[PDB]
Amino acid sequence: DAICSKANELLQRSRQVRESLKEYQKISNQVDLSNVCAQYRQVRFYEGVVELSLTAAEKKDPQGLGLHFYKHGEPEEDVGLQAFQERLNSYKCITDTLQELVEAGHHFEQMLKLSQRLFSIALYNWLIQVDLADKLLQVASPFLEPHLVRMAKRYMDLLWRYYEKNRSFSNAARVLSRLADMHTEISLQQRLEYIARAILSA
Amino acid sequence: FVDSTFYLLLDLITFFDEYHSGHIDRAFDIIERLKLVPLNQESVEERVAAFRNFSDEIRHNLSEVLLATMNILFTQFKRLKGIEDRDSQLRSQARTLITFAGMIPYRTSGDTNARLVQME
Repeated sequence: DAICSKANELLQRSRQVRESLKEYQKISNQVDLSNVCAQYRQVRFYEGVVELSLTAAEKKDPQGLGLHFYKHGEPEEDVGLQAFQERLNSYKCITDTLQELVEAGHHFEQMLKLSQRLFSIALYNWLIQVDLADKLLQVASPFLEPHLVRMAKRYMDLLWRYYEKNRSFSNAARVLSRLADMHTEISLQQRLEYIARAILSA
Repeated sequence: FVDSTFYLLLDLITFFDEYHSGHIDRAFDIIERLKLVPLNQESVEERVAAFRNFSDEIRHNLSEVLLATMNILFTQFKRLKGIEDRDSQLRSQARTLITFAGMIPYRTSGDTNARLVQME
C-alpha cells in the first residue's frame, strides 16, 4: 500500500531523470507494476524490465507450483491454479512488452537466456500465435527441444519446424515418417514429399 | 560419344575459369547448361537414375560440380541489404542439389561438407 505508493514515487523521480532503477528493482511486485512498467520503458529500460517481470513471477510462486498445476491441468484447485493464473498475467506483460520493442536483440536474448521452462513454453506459444514460428527454429534454448517434442502431436507447422529443426538426419527422418503416417489430412503428394525427404535422410 | 565427353569436360573447365575471378552469376548459368545437376524440381532423383549411366570420366567429376553450385549459390545469395528480389530461386537450386548429394554420397568421395557451405 504505502510501500507501493513509495515505489511509484521511486520510479516517478526516475521518470524526471542508474540508482532509481535499482530502487525499483527492490520494490517490484504485482499489478501496479503494470503502470509502473510503462514508466520504466520511458527511459528505454526494456531489458531490465523483462528480468524484472520474470523475477517477480518467480518471487510469488517459489517455486514450481504452477508446473504441477499444469501437469494435472485440472480445473479443480489441483497444485493451486491461482499461481498459474497469476504468472500468466505477468507473462502476458512480458510478451506485451516484447511487442513494444518492435537494439531489439538485447531485450530478446535476455528473455531466452533465462531459466524458466513455463515462461519459455509460454513464449513459444506466444510466438506461434504471431506466426513467429519460423523464428522458433532459431531459438537455441535448451527448453525449446522439449517444447517441440511435447507439442509435436496447426501442429504440422510445429513438425515442419521439427524435422527441419533436427540437423541430425536420423531424428529428422523419424519425424517425417510419422508425419506421413499421421492420422491430420495431408495430401499424398505431401505425404510422399515427406517420404522423399525422409528417405533422402537415409 | 568420345567427342561428347570431351565437350563436357571443356564446358566444366570454362566453368572453372569463371568460377572465382568473380562472375558468380555466370557460373550458375553454365553449370545448369551442363544438364548434369537438377536445377528444376525434385527431379534430383532422375539425376540419380541418370548417374550410374554416366561415363566413368564424368561420374568422377560430379563432386566438384556440386559445391561449386553450393558456393556461387551461397555467395550470390549473400543476404542483401535493404522491388523484386527472388531469393527463392538460387535457393531451391541448393535444395535440389542437396537432395541429389544426399542420394549419392556413397558413390562419391565422401565430402558432404556441402553442409558447411550450405549453412551460415
